Amino acid sequence: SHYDILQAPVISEKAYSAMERGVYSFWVSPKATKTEIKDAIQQAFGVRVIGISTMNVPGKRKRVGRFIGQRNDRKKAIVRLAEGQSIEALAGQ
Amino acid sequence: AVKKYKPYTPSRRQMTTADFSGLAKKRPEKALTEALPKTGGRNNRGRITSRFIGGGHKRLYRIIDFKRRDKSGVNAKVAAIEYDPNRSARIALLHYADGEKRYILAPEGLTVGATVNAGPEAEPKLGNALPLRFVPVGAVVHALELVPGKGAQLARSAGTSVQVQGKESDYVIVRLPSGELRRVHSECYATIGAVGNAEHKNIVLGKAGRSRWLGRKPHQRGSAMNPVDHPHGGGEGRTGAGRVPVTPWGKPTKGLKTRRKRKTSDRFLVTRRK
Amino acid sequence: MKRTYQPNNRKRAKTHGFRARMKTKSGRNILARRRAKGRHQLTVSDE
RNA sequence: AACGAUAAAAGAAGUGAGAAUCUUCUUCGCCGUAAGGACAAGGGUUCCUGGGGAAGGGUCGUCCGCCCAGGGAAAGUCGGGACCUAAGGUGAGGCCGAACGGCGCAGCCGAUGGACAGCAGGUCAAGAUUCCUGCACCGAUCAUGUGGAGUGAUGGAGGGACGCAUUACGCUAUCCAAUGCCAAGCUAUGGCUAUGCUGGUUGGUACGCUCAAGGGCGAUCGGGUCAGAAAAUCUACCGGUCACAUGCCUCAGACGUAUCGGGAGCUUCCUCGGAAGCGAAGUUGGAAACGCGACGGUGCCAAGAAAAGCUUCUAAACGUUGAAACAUGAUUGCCCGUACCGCAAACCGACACAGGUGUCCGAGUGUCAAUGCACUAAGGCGCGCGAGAGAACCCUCGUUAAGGAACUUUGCAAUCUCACCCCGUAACUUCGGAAGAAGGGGUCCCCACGCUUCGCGUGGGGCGCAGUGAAUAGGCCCAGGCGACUGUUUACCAAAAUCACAGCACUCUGCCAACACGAACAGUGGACGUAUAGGGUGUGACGCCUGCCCGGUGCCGGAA
RNA sequence: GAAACGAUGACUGAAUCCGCGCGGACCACCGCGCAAGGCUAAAUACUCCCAGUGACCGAUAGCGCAUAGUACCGUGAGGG
Ligand SMILES: [Mg+2]
Ligand SMILES: [Mg+2]
Ligand SMILES: [Mg+2]
Ligand SMILES: [Mg+2]
Ligand SMILES: [Mg+2]
Ligand SMILES: [Mg+2]
Ligand SMILES: [Mg+2]
Ligand SMILES: [Mg+2]
Ligand SMILES: [Mg+2]
Ligand SMILES: [Mg+2]
Ligand SMILES: [Mg+2]
Ligand SMILES: [Mg+2]
Ligand SMILES: [Mg+2]
Ligand SMILES: [Mg+2]
Ligand SMILES: [Mg+2]
Ligand SMILES: [Mg+2]
Ligand SMILES: [Mg+2]
Ligand SMILES: [Mg+2]
Ligand SMILES: [Mg+2]
Ligand SMILES: [Mg+2]
Ligand SMILES: [Mg+2]
Ligand SMILES: [Mg+2]
Ligand SMILES: [Mg+2]
Ligand SMILES: [Mg+2]
Ligand SMILES: [Mg+2]
Ligand SMILES: [Mg+2]
Ligand SMILES: [Mg+2]
Ligand SMILES: [Mg+2]
Ligand SMILES: [Mg+2]
Ligand SMILES: [Mg+2]
Ligand SMILES: [Mg+2]
Ligand SMILES: [Mg+2]
Ligand SMILES: [Mg+2]
Ligand SMILES: [Mg+2]
Ligand SMILES: [Mg+2]
Ligand SMILES: [Mg+2]
Ligand SMILES: [Mg+2]
Ligand SMILES: [Mg+2]
Ligand SMILES: [Mg+2]
Ligand SMILES: [Mg+2]
Ligand SMILES: [Mg+2]
Ligand SMILES: [Mg+2]
Ligand SMILES: [Mg+2]
Ligand SMILES: [Mg+2]
Ligand SMILES: [Mg+2]
Ligand SMILES: [Mg+2]
Ligand SMILES: [Mg+2]
Ligand SMILES: [Mg+2]
Ligand SMILES: [Mg+2]
Ligand SMILES: [Mg+2]
Ligand SMILES: [Mg+2]
Repeated sequence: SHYDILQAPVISEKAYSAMERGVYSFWVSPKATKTEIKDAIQQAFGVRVIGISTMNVPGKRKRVGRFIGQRNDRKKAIVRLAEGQSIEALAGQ
Repeated sequence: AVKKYKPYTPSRRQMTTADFSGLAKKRPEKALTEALPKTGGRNNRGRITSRFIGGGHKRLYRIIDFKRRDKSGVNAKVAAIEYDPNRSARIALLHYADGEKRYILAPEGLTVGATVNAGPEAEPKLGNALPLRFVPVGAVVHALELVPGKGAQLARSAGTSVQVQGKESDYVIVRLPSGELRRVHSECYATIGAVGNAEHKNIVLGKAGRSRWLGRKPHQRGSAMNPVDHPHGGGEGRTGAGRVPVTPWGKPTKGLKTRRKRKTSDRFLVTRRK
Repeated sequence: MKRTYQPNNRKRAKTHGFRARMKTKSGRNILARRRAKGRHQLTVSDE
């Protein structure tokens, strides 16, 4: 359902700085429509979104011993809200 | 009659070009230009069939009607005489009081601004479209069809004439540009006059190029080829056949008749072409 | 000098592709024959 | 043997277990229509950060395009799709065929093309017409008002809609000049003490009676059924009518004003050197596009896509107290593509390979011009062995007494010639040419004078061996053979006298044409062509011409 | 072949009970047979898979693999 769509938050110098300007960044399910993501974030956080952007991200191909393989392809979503609305569980961070 | 050229490049002496000064400078009708792609002489299985075709200027088709029975009775006027690339003949535009615009082959002499009338009741003057029987004997005519309403299949290239030898059964005895005598149903339409351009036979190509501009790839002498390639191939020099002159496929050329021996049309040919 | 193999994604897919191979009995016959050999690479679209 | 182009290196300093190879500094050298910059195709994390050093690197590595980890890629407006059609591929029905199958109208797929709303800036260690700032735009849905009767399709018409060469007028990008403007500081080594030197010198938006070349232009009435299946204020005919010079319309760009940026640098703090803050000027003169005004002008023959969106008209329809249309406001904004290499060490070449790879951009000085040549800016690089030696011999070059083809199969090779201006120029000819034939002169600096300027002419003067002072840069002729000519060919030993060629001839072919590909009474090429056309064969510009033999053979014709 | 018999592509085409078809040209006789209408398990074949066995192999042998149709080569089929 809703909660299924949001795999994880993005953790990195970039993303923190973004939330410090009130802009948050989530690892999403690769098939997700932007509207689906928008709605999902709203329900999960009771926050009105004014802007989204997304990006499909090919997973790094790495090797373990003789075994060459690919990590899961992902999708990154960046959202910016109105009203300087924040999200607590990820703001203190 | 023809344009000539001073010899300022070697292949510019012999060269000549047609006289266009009598062609009303017009783009063809938007409602009458069709798209004509080329073919290498390749057919829907992709193989060369017609041999030595390719290149040449891009061409649009200009729809013509030959069977004028659509507009029989009513008459039009000559709007212009334009250039058509895919025909030896110049063509001309028709404006009917009816309101429709049409394209018909443009006969020798027929000037812009003239009016012309199709349908059984029409004078023996240049351009009218008459059934054959209504045509006075010995007349000079072209655009003859072989079946009433099927459309003009005879006398179409520049400067060609059909001269009605005269009536007979249901049919009319007809003289073909080849010198052949044929029987044609008198119900078949026709259009009064010689075909036009006519000086077309005299133009000189001049430079290899010209062939290419007319989409004609160079034509290969068998004698140059190899045994593997063609009957006349091989030998240790310039060689003279070494057998009867023969096509790529082996059937004799030079003299061998080819028209199918048993055929329906035969009892409509009164004299062989000669 | 210019060499034989000159990469083209659309070429390769349209030529050695799965849809391509399935479009004909002989290509179907490749597919089956390959499956049988236990190839990881059934077909070019597997790359 | 070799360490993969002879573009080149030197010192200091740092680091480190270890340094000719890594980092920094100072120089030196090499590319600069490129060896710089930006796309596409392809590749696939190679990008950034931090670490590593077995192997990969033709040495060495502390380094790397290698190994490990973590980060990094953001779109209503760019490209693709939710739009369009081309070749082509498909294709219910339908046409053929032992089978699998081959065709095939409409429809459909199909970009390399049509269509289509966003610009200026800023900044991560790594993204940017995507994010942030600043101000626009587009469709869609709704609300409030202007509503106050039409809306107009799956069919019609208009339109989209197209070539090559050349060229007039105006402008921009952009580059040059200067005792224009602005900012900084200095006096070198004999002089300069600024009139020297260095650097910078306007991008978007809005408005404006300012300027403005160029470019686009019929209106309406009526008639004709028969044309557009039908309809029809639409279209096409026919007829009538409307003050030719033009005005009607547009405004590339310019100027102005305002405003948003940017801007040489200045400052401050500081952590193998970055962070923020601040901000001057905006001139005059000149050059100038393949870009824009533009769907311009002229000339030519080989005669130069389609469909949708768009505009217009009815059919049907539901309406006609809510029909289009407008204005403001709100709302909304899908999918995939964006990192990096991308003339190359990241693509194709088994390699970090002297090869190959499509498009755009591609500054200055000098030079008749230039994308040529030399040097150079920005930018990029010194090509991942090094050091000494200074023999034979080998390669690539410089010069060479006297002679000058005596060499040799052959002047093979190498030299001579070399640009621009003026003078001058043969046989021969198809009167175009041969022709840059041949040959001779000139070329630099100063000064005055004249003229149409960047310049040139004239005169006089000056210096050297020499003045296209270096680089780019024809040796010529006489006479044959072959082919007329431009062209074409054996990827990787032959470029020619081969092929093709315009011209010529023979012949076949009357159109379901001959001819050709075919499982085939399918379909297709020929050709949406029609004997001034089409196939096949030979000859090969042009000129003068093209003889004798029909027994054999082959073709056409004959018939007891 | 003296070529019966079945089998169809083309043309043509009879009797139904004293009738019809065969018996290796063809005739008589003597024998065997009821075409042109349909289904039918069982014994037989094979071995991807499963189990047992072996004067079969034990790491160049045995399957190509002590596992992999992988690495690698090729545009591809395919090889490996
Ligand atoms: Mg995206
Ligand atoms: Mg890795
Ligand atoms: Mg010929
Ligand atoms: Mg030969
Ligand atoms: Mg033969
Ligand atoms: Mg021969
Ligand atoms: Mg050595
Ligand atoms: Mg090297
Ligand atoms: Mg060296
Ligand atoms: Mg130390
Ligand atoms: Mg080095
Ligand atoms: Mg230092
Ligand atoms: Mg480059
Ligand atoms: Mg990618
Ligand atoms: Mg090493
Ligand atoms: Mg260390
Ligand atoms: Mg790196
Ligand atoms: Mg935006
Ligand atoms: Mg098909
Ligand atoms: Mg495209
Ligand atoms: Mg656009
Ligand atoms: Mg688009
Ligand atoms: Mg101009
Ligand atoms: Mg300018
Ligand atoms: Mg000065
Ligand atoms: Mg001094
Ligand atoms: Mg369509
Ligand atoms: Mg990029
Ligand atoms: Mg190689
Ligand atoms: Mg190297
Ligand atoms: Mg290379
Ligand atoms: Mg330039
Ligand atoms: Mg230059
Ligand atoms: Mg150069
Ligand atoms: Mg530099
Ligand atoms: Mg580089
Ligand atoms: Mg000498
Ligand atoms: Mg000498
Ligand atoms: Mg001699
Ligand atoms: Mg030589
Ligand atoms: Mg002369
Ligand atoms: Mg000379
Ligand atoms: Mg002297
Ligand atoms: Mg001199
Ligand atoms: Mg030279
Ligand atoms: Mg030649
Ligand atoms: Mg040549
Ligand atoms: Mg060769
Ligand atoms: Mg050669
Ligand atoms: Mg029988
Ligand atoms: Mg062992």
